[PDB]
Amino acid sequence: ALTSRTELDIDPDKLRESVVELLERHPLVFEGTRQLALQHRPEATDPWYEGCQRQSLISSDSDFTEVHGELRDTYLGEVFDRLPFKPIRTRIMALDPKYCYSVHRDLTPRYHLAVTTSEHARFVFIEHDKVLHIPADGDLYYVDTRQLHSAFNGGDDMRIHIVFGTD
Amino acid sequence: ALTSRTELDIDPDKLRESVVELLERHPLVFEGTRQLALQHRPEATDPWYEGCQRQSLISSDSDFTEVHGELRDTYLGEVFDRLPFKPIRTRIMALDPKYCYSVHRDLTPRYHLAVTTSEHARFVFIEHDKVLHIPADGDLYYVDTRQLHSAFNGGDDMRIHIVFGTD
Amino acid sequence: ALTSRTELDIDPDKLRESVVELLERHPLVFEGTRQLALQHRPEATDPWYEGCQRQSLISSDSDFTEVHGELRDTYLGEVFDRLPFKPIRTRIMALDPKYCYSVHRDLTPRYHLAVTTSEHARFVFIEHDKVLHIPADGDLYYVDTRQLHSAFNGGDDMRIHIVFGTD
Amino acid sequence: ALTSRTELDIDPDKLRESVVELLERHPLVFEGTRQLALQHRPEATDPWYEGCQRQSLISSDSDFTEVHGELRDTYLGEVFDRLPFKPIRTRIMALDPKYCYSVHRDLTPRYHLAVTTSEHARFVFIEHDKVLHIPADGDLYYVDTRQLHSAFNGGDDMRIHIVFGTD
Ligand SMILES: N[C@H](C(=O)O)[C@@H](O)CNCC(=O)O
Ligand SMILES: N[C@H](C(=O)O)[C@@H](O)CNCC(=O)O
Ligand SMILES: [Fe+3]
Ligand SMILES: [Fe+3]
Ligand SMILES: [Fe+3]
Ligand SMILES: [Fe+3]
Ligand SMILES: [Fe+3]
Ligand SMILES: [Fe+3]
Ligand SMILES: [Fe+3]
Repeated sequence: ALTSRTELDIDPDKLRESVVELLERHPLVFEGTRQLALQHRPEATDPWYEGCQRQSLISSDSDFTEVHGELRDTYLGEVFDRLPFKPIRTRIMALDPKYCYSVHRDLTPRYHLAVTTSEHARFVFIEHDKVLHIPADGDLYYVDTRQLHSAFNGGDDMRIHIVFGTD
Repeated sequence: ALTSRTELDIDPDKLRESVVELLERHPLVFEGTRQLALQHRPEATDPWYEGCQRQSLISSDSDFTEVHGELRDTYLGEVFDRLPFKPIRTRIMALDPKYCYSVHRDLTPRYHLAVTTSEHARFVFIEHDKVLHIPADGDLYYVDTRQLHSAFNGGDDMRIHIVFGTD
Repeated sequence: ALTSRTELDIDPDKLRESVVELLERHPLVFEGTRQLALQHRPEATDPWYEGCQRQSLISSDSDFTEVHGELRDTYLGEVFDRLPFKPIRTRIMALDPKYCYSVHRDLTPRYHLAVTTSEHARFVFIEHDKVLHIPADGDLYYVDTRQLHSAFNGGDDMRIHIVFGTD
Repeated sequence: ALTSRTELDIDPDKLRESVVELLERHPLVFEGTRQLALQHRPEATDPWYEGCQRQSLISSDSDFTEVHGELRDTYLGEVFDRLPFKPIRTRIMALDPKYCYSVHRDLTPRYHLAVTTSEHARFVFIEHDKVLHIPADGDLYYVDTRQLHSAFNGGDDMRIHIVFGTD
């Protein structure tokens, strides 16, 4: 299936406030898809950004295993507590307003927790001819981005997701 | 009808060439969706751009009936001649690379002729759950943009369309 | 070693309040060592007490795997989140005032988190000739109760521990 | 000295027998630590129990100098005779099964003669980190209960000692 839902019963309003407060202390980097690493490699010197990556030469997600300690008593830490799997290279992934991806396939699927979104933010699966929206409802959505797809955000606000790798 | 094609026997490469020449002496305006009016109101004093103004300034597309004189002797001239309907408020509409717009409805459907495009440029119809690609094949694609839709260009070049209105 | 410490940085005061409030809704059973099960077997009909056990005929801990759902947004749930292992048959184990055990050996060691205690509550290792006190400091203490031992509580208040099995 | 033994050639079984007979006509009082005074103050009107009163009522153990008359012709009589010191405030002190008392200090050290006991009955010295067992072997065990200590009986029977004070 392109998408599947895992109920976490996270409170989206408390989740949002927690993410917003974290970003004031650790701001997103890049443009287009702005990022913040939530997991770092052991003894990381740059724990908040090393995991962030855009370039075409993809790296391996295996070493990005440690959830930042300062998440431990935030509501955002509670999201990690309820996951049904061991996440890797978890990142905040925020699509800029009026921004979209090339039509392409990723090497690995990922789980998405939408923190902030709108009706203007969608995944477009080209061969499946399916348009998909991830609601900020506190639940976890597996999205098979190995399928030929793009994503776009036609809104004026950033579309903020938390994106988890697995294994 | 949601979309339809009218074979119309236009040479994509001549078109692209005439479009590119026209724009060197009449540049697109705006960011995101860049525009140029190909028709004006009778007696307009800004005929190349009045028709590009935002909707809140334009009562009716029907007022822009006059194809610029200096198109008479160009390949665009015969484009206008081949049309099976009468055109109004025709514009060049270019989507910037990595750009998309909100999910919305237009007042009237539109006829699209793609000048330059790529596999990363699509229309999305939200309630119909259809993804559409308009190829630069010299034919005329009707798009019922009254339906809830967005368009996006995930490529690195602008996606240049000529967009015709009608009754 | 008889004992070893794992820092959880749990706040003992918040831990205590949380345990006290839970016990008003789900009271301890038995006398001497009063108990409450914090993990139940899948689809348990008696989730709060089935795991509690005293009789000489010990049972296996393997099926008691599910932390009660209503712990999920208590501070007590945070204790389970920070554990460095998968606990089984976790119980609140409260020694009554003026109460002590026979001198004996258990089949398996356990981890102890002291919630409420005093200087009057000790483990006595008979062959090691060691007297040991588990402080209510928010950390986790492995105690090798396979060693010949007793425990006693000479205070006037209950000595409340959370006791985790492992694997 | 923390503990010492004085061989004293007393028959454990006769002792147990004389103790058990004495108690059928002079029962222990209290719960937890059950007691009977073997010595009284000269002219006491409650000679079997005045010496069992709590500390806040007893100025000095030295006042209870008189071994009850009716012990003269019993095996307990010769017990008193074998003593290498002069006894005062001698009592039978029995720990209830599964009972212990607080960790504390007594005013004066004491001489213990175990009548009935088990491997589940011990003294614990907290700062010295020693566990002591007093066997019912007919010998006299000095215990410096001025040291921070508790005692406990993890068995199913009472632990009966005879406890002698001295100067
Ligand atoms: N990791 C990127 C993303 O999910 O945002 C990648 O898969 C796609 N980048 C597409 C582009 O360069 O338009
Ligand atoms: N599970 C019991 C406990 O840890 O409390 C057991 O190991 C000992 N029971 C001793 C007794 O019956 O005194
Ligand atoms: Fe991608
Ligand atoms: Fe479809
Ligand atoms: Fe539109
Ligand atoms: Fe948590
Ligand atoms: Fe035990
Ligand atoms: Fe020792
Ligand atoms: Fe004492």
